[PDB]
Amino acid sequence: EFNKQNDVAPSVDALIGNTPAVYLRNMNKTAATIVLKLESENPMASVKDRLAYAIYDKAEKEGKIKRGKSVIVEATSGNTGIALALLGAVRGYKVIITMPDSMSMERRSLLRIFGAELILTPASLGMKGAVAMANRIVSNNPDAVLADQFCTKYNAQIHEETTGPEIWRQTKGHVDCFVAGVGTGGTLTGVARFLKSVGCNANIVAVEPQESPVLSGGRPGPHRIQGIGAGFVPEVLDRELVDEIIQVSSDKAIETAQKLSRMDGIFCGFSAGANVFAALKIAERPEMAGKTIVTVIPSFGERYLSTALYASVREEITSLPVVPVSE
Amino acid sequence: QEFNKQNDVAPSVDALIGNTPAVYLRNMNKTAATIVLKLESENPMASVKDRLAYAIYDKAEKEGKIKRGKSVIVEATSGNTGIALALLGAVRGYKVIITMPDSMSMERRSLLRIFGAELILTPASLGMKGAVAMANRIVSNNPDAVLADQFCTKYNAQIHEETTGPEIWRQTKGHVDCFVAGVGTGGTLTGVARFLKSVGCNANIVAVEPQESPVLSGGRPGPHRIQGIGAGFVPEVLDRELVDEIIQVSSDKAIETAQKLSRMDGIFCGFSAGANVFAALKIAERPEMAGKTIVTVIPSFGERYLSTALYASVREEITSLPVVPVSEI
Ligand SMILES: *Cc1c(COP(=O)(O)O)cnc(C)c1O
Ligand SMILES: *Cc1c(COP(=O)(O)O)cnc(C)c1O
Ligand SMILES: [Cl-]
Repeated sequence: EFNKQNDVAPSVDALIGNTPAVYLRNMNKTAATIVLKLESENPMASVKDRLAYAIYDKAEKEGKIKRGKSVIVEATSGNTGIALALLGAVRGYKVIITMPDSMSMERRSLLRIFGAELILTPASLGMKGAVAMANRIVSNNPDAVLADQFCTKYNAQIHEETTGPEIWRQTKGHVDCFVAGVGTGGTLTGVARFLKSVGCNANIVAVEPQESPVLSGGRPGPHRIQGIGAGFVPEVLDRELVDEIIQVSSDKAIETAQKLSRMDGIFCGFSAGANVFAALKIAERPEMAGKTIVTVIPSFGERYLSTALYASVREEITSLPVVPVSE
Repeated sequence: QEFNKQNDVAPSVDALIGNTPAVYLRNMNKTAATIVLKLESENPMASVKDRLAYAIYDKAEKEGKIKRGKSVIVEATSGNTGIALALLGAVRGYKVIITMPDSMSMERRSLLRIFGAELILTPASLGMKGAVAMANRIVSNNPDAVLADQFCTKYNAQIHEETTGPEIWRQTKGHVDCFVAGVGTGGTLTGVARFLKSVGCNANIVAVEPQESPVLSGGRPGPHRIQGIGAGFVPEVLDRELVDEIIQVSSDKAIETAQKLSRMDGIFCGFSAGANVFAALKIAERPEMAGKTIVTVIPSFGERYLSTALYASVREEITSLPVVPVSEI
């Protein structure tokens, strides 16, 4: 009996989740239906808003942190720190985020606009170095807690309680396959568990980068698909629930993102491109005719505008004429 | 089963426009008034203008004034109206041409091209008067071109009287003592106002303009930093007879307010939201507004304004920053 279109929210943390879903319209010329769950429509434009919500809300409820006193600490060069910052501002906690020096001014402003404290580590050390400084500050201060996004039990829990039930209602009980990229793995896992709760046997599909195919027989590498494919198996990912793995090149991911905008009005990030690519691969399978596939759009595209994802679109806008003496 | 975003699957992105959330302003409000913020920032391309694009396309199609694949939508705009018109072009299968001056950033031109809009750069020297003239030129050359016409169109206020107004009425359960909003085209103000008079609500209707360009108060058009409002003239769309009062807000008071909205309430938004909230808070201090409900609009999400004046001060802090030394393991 909280409805965002019908009611006034008490505060912005109440606007987390209950995200829309949209049929994939033009790009789908298969006989499968594809539902896109738009996590991009969360308040700070990331699925990670659900995770920050869970950490703060569940830690508070298990007496494990308190307003004014607690200090939330994380090493994150992505959206999790934005979301932690956001909920810090709303709920009255000091937040410290640790990240490599290579991060853009846009991604550091996003933290500091919410009052978070930054502490930067040298680029060559990367994320192992940030992880390092995070643990250092956490055990030095009696008031610090590490969020612990990759190992926390709050991660899959929140998706089993929110994202799952929502998709189930939104599709009215028709989900024949659920496809999602694995970052922390909480989205895939949390949703899968919900579907097993209600006796739905939808095929569960993980999506990984080709340039880092860790959930298969493959070694960690670099890839440009921000938010998924972290170079290991997360503790949070329940592997037994996963029926199938689909690898996507960065290139097939960027193509797909760019078409999503041009063809369907769905402005999103790299991970979204991968997920939809995977969805559409699955939809072309002959046994999937008349079935429903659900995937996730995890982030809105605006954060990724000055990145490889829209490099080709930035080619075409320079290479354009001014005009001079016409009126 | 009218459309509910939380419980339904939209047929396409245009069906997700409108039905935006509302949130009470909590920490920044040191008054005895309640302040409701209508979050137009939560539209699909993150501004209020998505409602206007929807209206133009949807009403023009229904009056036979345009046809898919045939008709070409044209507008001169260096702001969010262009993004919305682009978006709906992509979704509904129309060609869009946007004219703007050459001074526009690669970020703001990407946002258009990503939807396959056509761009036409006019010279920065001539600014917007120059873009406006090109747009009219293209429209008179091409029998299938249509000017979106954001400042003059009947569609603009209509959509706010049919959607924005009714939504606010349901969300506030009929408690609206004042509606305050910045005037770009004037359609949000006017459309909501008309709706409130339709249901017999006599809320005080408040326009907000930039202090440095106080045209609705008889000052002269001037420069200001408050993207979205203060066009430098009175739009035909604006019904001034419905407006009870005008409040001016400095660019600087608009920036401070937007920065606090983030820091203090988690509401990440642009300059015009800053202005609106500031104005709402000025009204809320009035003694006669004690225990009354003031509604305003957050028109756009903040991420588009990250490399602008709005967050310049915050970008100071993050560039002059320590790394830490040889001191990890
Ligand atoms: C976190 C993240 C995901 C993956 O979701 P998990 O909860 O980690 O499975 C996908 N892409 C982006 C953009 C992310 O921010
Ligand atoms: C256009 C717009 C407004 C003004 O709304 P109107 O309905 O056009 O008066 C305010 N701020 C921003 C950012 C907008 O894009
Ligand atoms: Cl006053």
